[PDB]
Amino acid sequence: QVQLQESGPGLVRPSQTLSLTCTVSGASISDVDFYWTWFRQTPGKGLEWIGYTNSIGNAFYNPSLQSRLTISIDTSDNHFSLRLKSVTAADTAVYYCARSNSNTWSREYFQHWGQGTLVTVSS
Amino acid sequence: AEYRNWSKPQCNITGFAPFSKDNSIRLSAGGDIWVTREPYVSCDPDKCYQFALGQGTTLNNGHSNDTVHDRTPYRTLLMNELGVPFHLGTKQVCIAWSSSSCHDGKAWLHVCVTGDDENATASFIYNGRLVDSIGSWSKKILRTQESECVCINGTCTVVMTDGSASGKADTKILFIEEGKIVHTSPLSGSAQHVEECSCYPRYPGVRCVCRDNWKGSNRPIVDINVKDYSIVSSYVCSGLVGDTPRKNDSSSSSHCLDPNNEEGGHGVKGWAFDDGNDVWMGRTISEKLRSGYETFKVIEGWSKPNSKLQINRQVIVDRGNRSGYSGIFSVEGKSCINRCFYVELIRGRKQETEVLWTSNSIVVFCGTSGTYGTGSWPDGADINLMPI
Amino acid sequence: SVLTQPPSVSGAPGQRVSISCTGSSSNIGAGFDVHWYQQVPGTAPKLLIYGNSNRPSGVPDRFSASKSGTSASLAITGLQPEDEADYYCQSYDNSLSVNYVFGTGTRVTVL
Ligand SMILES: *[C@@H]1O[C@H](CO)[C@@H](O[C@@H]2O[C@H](CO)[C@@H](O[C@@H]3O[C@H](CO)[C@@H](O)[C@H](O[C@H]4O[C@H](CO)[C@@H](O)[C@H](O)[C@@H]4O[C@H]4O[C@H](CO)[C@@H](O)[C@H](O)[C@@H]4O)[C@@H]3O)[C@H](O)[C@H]2NC(C)=O)[C@H](O)[C@H]1NC(C)=O
Ligand SMILES: *[C@@H]1O[C@H](CO)[C@@H](O)[C@H](O)[C@H]1NC(C)=O
Ligand SMILES: *[C@@H]1O[C@H](CO)[C@@H](O)[C@H](O)[C@H]1NC(C)=O
Ligand SMILES: *[C@@H]1O[C@H](CO)[C@@H](O)[C@H](O)[C@H]1NC(C)=O
Repeated sequence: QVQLQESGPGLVRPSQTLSLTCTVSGASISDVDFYWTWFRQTPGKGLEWIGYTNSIGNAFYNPSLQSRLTISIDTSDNHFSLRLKSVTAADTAVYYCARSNSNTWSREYFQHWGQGTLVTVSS
Repeated sequence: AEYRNWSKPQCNITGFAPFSKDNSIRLSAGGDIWVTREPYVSCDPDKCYQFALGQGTTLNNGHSNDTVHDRTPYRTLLMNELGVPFHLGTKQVCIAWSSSSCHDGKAWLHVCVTGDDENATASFIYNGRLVDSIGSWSKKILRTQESECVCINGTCTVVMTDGSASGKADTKILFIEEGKIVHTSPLSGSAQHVEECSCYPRYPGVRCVCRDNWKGSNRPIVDINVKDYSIVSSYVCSGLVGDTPRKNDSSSSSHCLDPNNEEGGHGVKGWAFDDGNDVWMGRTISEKLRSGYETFKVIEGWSKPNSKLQINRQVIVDRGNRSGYSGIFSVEGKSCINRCFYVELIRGRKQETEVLWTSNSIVVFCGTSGTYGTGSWPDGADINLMPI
Repeated sequence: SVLTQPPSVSGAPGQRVSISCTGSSSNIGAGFDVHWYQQVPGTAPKLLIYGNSNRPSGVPDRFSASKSGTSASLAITGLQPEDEADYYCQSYDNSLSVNYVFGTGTRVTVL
């Protein structure tokens, strides 16, 4: 079974670079048939899709945040990472790493999720 | 054989190295070379091929006179291996004044549009035989990518436009399996005019940086998923727009979702591809005309709107030499997909009135992860030594 | 953009409730599949329905989904305890690029 484990700093200063890593166990991320997804849930709102990627590196990002993030892959260490630039008070949320069902776009549902890491942007 | 999957990561690109050059116009002055326009390059799993819409005549011919017309019944799609000039032994694979060819790893597929302007026929020729055909759904000039299409796992996607070249046109993405049209998805997204797309495989999707002939000097992007047949579209985020005519580098703009409405009344066929978050894009050096050609990387040019921070600029054709349609094609390497591009070097009418013909020669550059030098590779033909 | 849902939907044990997701032209109304996620607060979301009704595995038969036009509904028949969570409708949005829009989040409070 696919197991996802988010790991990253819990506190990032404003205008710094948020960097999270999701370690995958029980499955290989080097097979390009799934999208390795990142989500975030701000406390006052619902879930927000952050970005896509597969083992090949063809990533899709949320148009709202597209100017900032960079979702990377690492087929050797078997993990994928998220890198948000110039974080602010809107970037504090619980960040979930998930895997899509397949490599489609319109027919995508995210069955396997991580545990969720609270990333706080403050001073 | 086996179907091309394009399931390799994009190759590391630090720039583009010279790959091929046909010297078609130079050889035309003493040989029997086809009059050609709108060329493109597509590769087998083994070798790469040139393609061009021949004008039904050679240069040293009386019929080469007035060869600037885009659509004639005598236009055919020429085909030979890359480097071999379009001589009299060239194979005309179909009748077409608009074309697109991809190799799915098993056989060649040619999408050929011919016929009347208002009642054009698009013939789909797979494995050397006609398999399907469609008519003009808008009763205007039905056209296609004029470049290589992309087949992923045997499903080839071609972008077909039909309608006004200066207004709202109906663009449909056709999904073709062994020559048979298995799906036809209308263009969806924020791109308002899509024409002459430079498509490249971005597995599991296909990314097409097209030409906006209506309002935008920024090239529209068409993302096509070959699995669910879903289309999304936007515009290239870089503030260095790659479509001529355009404003100068200081005043140009792009915001990833709307045409910039800056000298967008016309356009040229061009290419762009994303190196992660950066964009590798080629454009003519001259803002107003198709004179010269340069390629560069814009840092964060695929994600950050109005990004003008460019690097790794290469002068493909010097400023004082004519260029034309550019486009992209992909080569499957040992472990990584290499992005290569070509530049059409148009010579003759209407810019050069010394001769009566309009023809071109191609120059091809392949992306490299190593180092490179400089240089300019124009057509090099002296128009005064050429037959009138 | 996001899809809209009622802020809260209550229901006694035994009876049934409905959660109404409302889409748009580049949304549920474009024929894209609607997926429903159940998230107990403080924990990770759990996929409940895909294909607008395809309860994957280990999901009680209480939950049912139906899509119509630009709207989708999640029906919980039974309102048993342990169904007190936030339910989000997810759908594909293609107005700008590859995007996935979630519902505002309905809080099912079993009185
Ligand atoms: C765009 O292209 C499409 C596809 O090519 C065109 O659709 C085709 O259009 C043609 C022409 O109309 C049509 O062929 C006709 O079919 C009719 C029956 O469906 C036939 O009756 C007709 O034959 C008569 O007309 C011919 C001239 O067109 C004559 O040469 C022929 O001898 C016949 O003439 C006799 O009969 C008529 C009527 O009885 C009589 O008045 C005459 O005096 C004479 O006695 C044609 O065969 C195709 O069937 C269409 N195909 C499809 C798939 O639709 C479309 O028209 C094009 N549009 C434009 C704007 O260019
Ligand atoms: C070339 O074509 C034009 C128009 O088609 C014609 O007027 C002319 O006589 C032709 N020949 C030459 C030598 O220009
Ligand atoms: C390619 O298509 C075939 C059916 O034609 C399918 O069985 C196979 O899974 C596809 N391959 C991939 C990688 O999607
Ligand atoms: C290019 O931008 C505008 C075009 O209208 C012009 O005013 C300007 O002088 C040109 N050059 C530069 C360097 O901006």
